Amino acid sequence: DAPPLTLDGIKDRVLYVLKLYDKIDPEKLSVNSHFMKDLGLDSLDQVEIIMAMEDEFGFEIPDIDAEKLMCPQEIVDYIADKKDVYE
Amino acid sequence: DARFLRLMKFYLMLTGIPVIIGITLVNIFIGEAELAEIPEGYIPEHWEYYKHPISRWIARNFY
Amino acid sequence: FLIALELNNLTMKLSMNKANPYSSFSTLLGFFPSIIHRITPMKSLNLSLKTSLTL
Amino acid sequence: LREHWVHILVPAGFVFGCYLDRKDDEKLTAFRNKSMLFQRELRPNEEVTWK
Amino acid sequence: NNMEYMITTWHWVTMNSMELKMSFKTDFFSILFTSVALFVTWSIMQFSSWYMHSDPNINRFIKYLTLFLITMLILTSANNMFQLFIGWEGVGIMSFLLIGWWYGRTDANTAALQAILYNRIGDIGFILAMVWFSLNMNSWELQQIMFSNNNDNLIPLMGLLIAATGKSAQFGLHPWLPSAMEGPTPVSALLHSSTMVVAGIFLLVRFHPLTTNNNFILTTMLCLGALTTLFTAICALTQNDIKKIIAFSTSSQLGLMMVTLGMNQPHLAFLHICTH
Amino acid sequence: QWQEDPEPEDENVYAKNPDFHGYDSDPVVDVWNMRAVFFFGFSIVLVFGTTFVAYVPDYRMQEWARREAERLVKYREVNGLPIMESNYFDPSKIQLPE
Amino acid sequence: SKYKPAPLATLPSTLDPAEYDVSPETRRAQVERLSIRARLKREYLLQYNDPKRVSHIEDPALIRWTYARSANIYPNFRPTPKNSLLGAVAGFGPLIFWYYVFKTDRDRKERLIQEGKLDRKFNISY
Amino acid sequence: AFCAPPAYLTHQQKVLRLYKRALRHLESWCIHRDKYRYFACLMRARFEEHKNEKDMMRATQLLREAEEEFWQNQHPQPYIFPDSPGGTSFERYECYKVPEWCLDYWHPSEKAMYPDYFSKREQWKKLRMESWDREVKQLQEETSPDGIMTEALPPARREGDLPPLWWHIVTRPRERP
Amino acid sequence: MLKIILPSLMLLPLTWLSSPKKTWTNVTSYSFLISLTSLTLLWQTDENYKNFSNMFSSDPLSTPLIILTAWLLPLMLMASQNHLKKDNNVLQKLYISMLISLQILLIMTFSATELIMFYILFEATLIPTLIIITRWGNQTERLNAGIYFLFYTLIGSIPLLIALILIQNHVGTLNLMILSFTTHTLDASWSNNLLWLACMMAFLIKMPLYGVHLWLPKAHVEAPIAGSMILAAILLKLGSYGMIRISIILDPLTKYMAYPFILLSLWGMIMTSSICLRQTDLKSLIAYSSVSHMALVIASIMIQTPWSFMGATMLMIAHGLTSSLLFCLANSNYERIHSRTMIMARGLQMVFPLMATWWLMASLANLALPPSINLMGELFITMSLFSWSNFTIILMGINIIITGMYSMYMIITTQRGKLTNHMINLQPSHTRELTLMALHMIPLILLTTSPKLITGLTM
Amino acid sequence: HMTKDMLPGSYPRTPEERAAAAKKYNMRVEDYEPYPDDGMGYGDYPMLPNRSQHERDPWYQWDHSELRMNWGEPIHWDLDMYIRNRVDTSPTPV
Amino acid sequence: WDKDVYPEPPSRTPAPSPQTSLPNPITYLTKAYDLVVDWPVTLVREFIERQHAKNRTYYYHRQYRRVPDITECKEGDVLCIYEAEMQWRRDFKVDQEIMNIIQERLKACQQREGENYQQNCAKELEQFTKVTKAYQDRYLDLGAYYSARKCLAKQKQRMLEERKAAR
Ligand SMILES: [Zn+2]
Repeated sequence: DAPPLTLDGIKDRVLYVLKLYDKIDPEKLSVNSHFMKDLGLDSLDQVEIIMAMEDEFGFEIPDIDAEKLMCPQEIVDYIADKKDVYE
Repeated sequence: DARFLRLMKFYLMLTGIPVIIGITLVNIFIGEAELAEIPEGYIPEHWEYYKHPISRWIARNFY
Repeated sequence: FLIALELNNLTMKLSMNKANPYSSFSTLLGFFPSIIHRITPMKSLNLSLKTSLTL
Repeated sequence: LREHWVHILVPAGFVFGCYLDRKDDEKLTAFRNKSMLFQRELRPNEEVTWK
Repeated sequence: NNMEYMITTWHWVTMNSMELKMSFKTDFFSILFTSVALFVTWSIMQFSSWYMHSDPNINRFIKYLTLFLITMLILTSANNMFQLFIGWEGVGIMSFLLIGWWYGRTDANTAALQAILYNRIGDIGFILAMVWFSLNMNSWELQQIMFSNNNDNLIPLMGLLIAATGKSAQFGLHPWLPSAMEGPTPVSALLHSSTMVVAGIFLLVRFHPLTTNNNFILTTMLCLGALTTLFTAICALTQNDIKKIIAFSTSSQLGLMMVTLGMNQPHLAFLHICTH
Repeated sequence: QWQEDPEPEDENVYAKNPDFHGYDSDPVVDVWNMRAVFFFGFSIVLVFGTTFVAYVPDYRMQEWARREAERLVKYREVNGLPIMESNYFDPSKIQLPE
Repeated sequence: SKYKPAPLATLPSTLDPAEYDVSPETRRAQVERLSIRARLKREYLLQYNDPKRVSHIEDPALIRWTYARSANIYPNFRPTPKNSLLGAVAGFGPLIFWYYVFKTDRDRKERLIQEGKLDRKFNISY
Repeated sequence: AFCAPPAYLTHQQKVLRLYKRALRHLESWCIHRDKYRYFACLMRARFEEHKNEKDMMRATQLLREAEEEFWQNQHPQPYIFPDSPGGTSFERYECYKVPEWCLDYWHPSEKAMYPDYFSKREQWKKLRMESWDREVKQLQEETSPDGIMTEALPPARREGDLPPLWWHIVTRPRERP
Repeated sequence: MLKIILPSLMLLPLTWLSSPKKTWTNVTSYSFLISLTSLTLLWQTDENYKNFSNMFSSDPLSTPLIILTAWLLPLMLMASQNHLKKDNNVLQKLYISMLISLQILLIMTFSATELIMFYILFEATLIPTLIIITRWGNQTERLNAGIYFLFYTLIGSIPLLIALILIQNHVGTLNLMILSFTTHTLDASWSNNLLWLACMMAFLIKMPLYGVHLWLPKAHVEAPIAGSMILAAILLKLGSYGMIRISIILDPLTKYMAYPFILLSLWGMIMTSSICLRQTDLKSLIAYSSVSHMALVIASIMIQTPWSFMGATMLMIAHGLTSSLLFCLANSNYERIHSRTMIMARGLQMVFPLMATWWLMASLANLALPPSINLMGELFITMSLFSWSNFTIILMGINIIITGMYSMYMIITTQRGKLTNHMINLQPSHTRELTLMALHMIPLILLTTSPKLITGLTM
Repeated sequence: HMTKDMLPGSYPRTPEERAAAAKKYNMRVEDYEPYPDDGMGYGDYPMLPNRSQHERDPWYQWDHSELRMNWGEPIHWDLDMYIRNRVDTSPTPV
Repeated sequence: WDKDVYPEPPSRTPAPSPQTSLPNPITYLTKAYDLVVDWPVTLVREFIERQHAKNRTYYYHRQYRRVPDITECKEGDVLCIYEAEMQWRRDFKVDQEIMNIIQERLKACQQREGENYQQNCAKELEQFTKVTKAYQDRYLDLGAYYSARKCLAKQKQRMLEERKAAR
């Protein structure tokens, strides 16, 4: 029923959520910006991020591949690749 | 799986309709017979004991 | 409904409430599915392959 | 027939089949009109009840 | 006028003493149910068009839904029980085809095999009742079976009770109707919700004239209907799946329907079937 | 190892003859081996056969017996005789032992 | 309480002590088994993803299974006890059970018919 | 599903994968969002402490008593997403995911329509056969030095080459046709 | 009945004389018509059995079969045009002739008045069958299977030979008509108790009983599709036809000499039905399905109540058609898959949409769906068995539940689930494959409309 | 195509045979634990853990997706039972 | 149908006695059915029967002369006994459709008299035992190889009893 996603609508939502996480500054979040080496978050906060995304887009990122959703972009192509968005 | 049916649904419908035209027109115009009493020495033939015309055209000609 | 309403409301009180012993027997369908669906299909097929078929 | 004679082989079998079939009837002709159930006097102009 | 009609449309086999024929009864149970069922069906097909929109095989899905209705109505209006059997087995097979609409999913396949297994255990009961009525009093036509009022009629009605418990998800083999929800939601509504499950309740109302004679079986189903009512209801309280909760409610309400049949109150049991 | 042939592959007869009907590789035999099989198979056995079998009259006398009963039941009831007397071979004919 | 694995409802991965085992050997097997599966994986993945192939990928691990299960049985049969005692209770046990179930019923029926009690009413068929 | 399974699991990935199973099984007991967002930041605390334990033995003794605390304090019916294994829509649409090597037996009539579709499909099949050699060779030239082999496959490493073994990750049945 | 037979013989000249390219169509087209002549025997306006001539007769029990025997030759020749299309043009004309002789012999055996004519023709059918199984059998084990099929039948056969020559001396003619209208009442001696076993055992062997049925699973496994169709549809039923005509004599002993077999069959029905539940080879599962559904028949030809007999006649004709249908579709999967394994090839409906409809209808015929002659048959045997002893429903009640399970499992793990990733790509369905099926089921639909024709001698 | 040596054989009596079979079955020689030798036919077929395909990681790309079994891995003797449809040995919260 | 072989009771119908101003939704419909469904059909049907009556043909009912019954038939004479096992196998059916009619005549008498079947319909059920006690006494124990010799024996085993019991 609902309209299909886009590679720039699956990117604005991913940045949106993260900009609402208090620890991640909302003005230094850039899609090519790593969660743990550039933004500062710890390991436990990666799980929490991914989980937000799993709840924003309604599906489960397999842990073995979720253990690596580091860049705030990998999340944007992985979500899209899993949902077949060729833009 | 579609070429098959156009051929199966066809060659059944090929010889099927002329039959259905045959059963209907015979059953309509010619009709099943009505039962009667053997008339004191008629000794009716084998075909005389069956109702449907089609089912006696055979009996008389072949059995 | 009255009793159900209250319990449902009590839920939102920042007071964690976990399952009582029965809640399990309630949520997993009385456990008839967990037990009678794993034993019968297991001891009915094991007997064919292992005993009636091969033996 | 351009080598289609083969076709007749089977049909022909039927004809000979029915012929041989009649032969047996001709042989098993006793009781023609002696079958108690069907014992009748020949109707006019009929020399055989069943042929 | 409150009048009934037995319609013998076509003869199928003389089979010597036991003639077999296709008969539709038009007693209060049959026509009241026929109207209620089609209204629900008319509702669901329109719902089906919206729900399965974008399914690549909408037409096949609608096709099976009406085939289900044809078997369900045949099960409803069946004079001789051989036709009742055609309906009893018939809805079972199309439920198998429709619970597992999305064959790819193994979960749907597991539920479909579940449903056939539970129904077949029920089928053994109907076959036993059929065979007892094929011997002793001799005809599968209801109009004659009812002349077996002053006989034992326990071997047979126990068979129909067994058939009802499987078809109507009583405490014994209660789980496949929860499992049946693996089907498309419209399928869940017309067959899991109304026509398929009430079939067990409908069969006993058809054979009640015989049921009133035997006190033993009346309390037997009063008892199991009662256990399923609470057993299913208590399970429903904690289930977190919306379709599952409604399905458990389908089973409980029928548990109440089983209870009224058990208390030998057939007419009201039928009244709940329609309102349910 | 002894000399023997290398496994023969099975051809995709549907690659050439894209209208393959499954009977033979060359196309015309194919067509003429289904145009004669659907015909002699369905068109004049399932149709002409069912027509003839349907019209077999009063098969095994069961069309005759539903009338003979009716006259016997007509005759027995009106004359007051039992509809199905309880001994068939008359007792008088039987010569019991002593 | 403590979860208690049964032959069914087995011990989960977590809650399993051996999972919590990091002995050199275990981490030597656990890495030596992936190799076998990686090796087999890279023997399926470049033969199934091979252009120019029409032949049937065989999955010989399934052919070793069927042969083991229907054509490698009798060549590995040795008649012991626990096998012939159990190989006679299964073939003749119920077959003798039902005989005294059917004989006794058929005999009860016959007696009753002989003495005149069985009703056999409205039974005009059999 | 995409990346390959590691042989053994580390300490971390076992701890950090409980933080998921735990928090996600806490949103099945605590349904309302507020209660959750509360009862959960209290969970992190539990993991937050005992974060810097350097005593491995201890750490693997907090983990082994965490996963037993959890097993006995888990929800029987958790919230598993609709399309994930164990879900409600798992593999539902798989009855429509035909495997794409089946459009090769289509009648020349069927493929007659849909014309440009097969014009692009024949290009891709040329891509696949044009590299199998450079691929398999790559897969091999870069083989392990008689060492542990994983299920990982190499990237391209040269222009024109296509990632080795790419015909079934690409050209795979669409998820929800 | 020499039109159902002489025209048949002439088929042999046509398979040989005809062109290599046109040999297949001449033979298949002509035997379709040979079946049409066979339909004339069905015209029985009266009860009297039609004694065509001294040696050849057709009564209600044989007529429903002679037509099936004539019907399958066309189908057998259509199901084996693929394999056997890789042969040298003289191996084909041998296979076609072998199939032709089977129904010539089988038509006569089912249409034979003298019981020893049955024996000579009865045991001759092994020659054509053993050649079909051994000569063209794909697996290494057909030499073995052939041995099993020849010895189990042969060791049973020589006792019947001694028994029938024995009754000829005791009564004075093996003519089924007379033997029926003459007083042959065995005297419950110890010897007669052996005669009865001698006559029934040979028939009980080819009708797989639980004790001696190992020959049938092994034979159908490696047998080519045409041989497996013949064994299931006509060959096994030769044993049933024999038990119906031979127990006219040996009238008193079977009252008490049957218990052993009846119990062997009903318990056998359960175990044979159950092992179908976990058997990896599809042809294996259909074969054990055939043993169980034939174990019901030996338990109705022994209870000997009118309903049993025609329950038997209904089921034998019906199961014959259904089994072939199952063996025929199993072959279509085998030829594309190239393996008999049930686990491989999952999801076919996704790729072969219609064959799956044929699979579904074949399975519903396999299990007892009600507007089918298959159910009427079991319903009747079930009734009589219940009459024999009310307890029988328990064992004939575990079989119905198991029969539903394996019949649907064949559909669930072969024709549903996710598609196999990339077996040799499965070429689409030929129209021959589909017709060969349609030809099996369209008659199953037509017969179910008027069950009276296949009801047996009893009714 | 399958050699007799690549197909099941008799109970591995000597330790070299127990290590030869483990190759045939693509297993680790220390994991091949032949089914007990009581002469019921098992032969050399490995006694693999009696765990159903239900708890095989449901995310990994199993070559044979639905059997959740890879290509080459020793199949379990009763895989007709512990398959994703028929039986479920899987841990239960209770 | 012969009103006498398939009887049928005379009809008694309460007369219309409407007590409501509203218009009956049934009477209106019928008035239509009778015009748009019956008249159209009625017209066709007649035209059928006149097409029939032009070339009216007739079919009789084979009457089988009665041959000698096994009771009187030489032993071993396959000719006579063959003609006499048929005469019985024939009456095994004529005596079976009779029982088919009582199966039927009753079924109707319990649809036509519901809630009274217990009583009004006892003209038949008395007959369904007067006919079943007979069919049971001449055709029941027999195997599937029913023959006149065996009915001759089933009877004569019991004619001892109606002679041993009596004595
Ligand atoms: Zn929509």
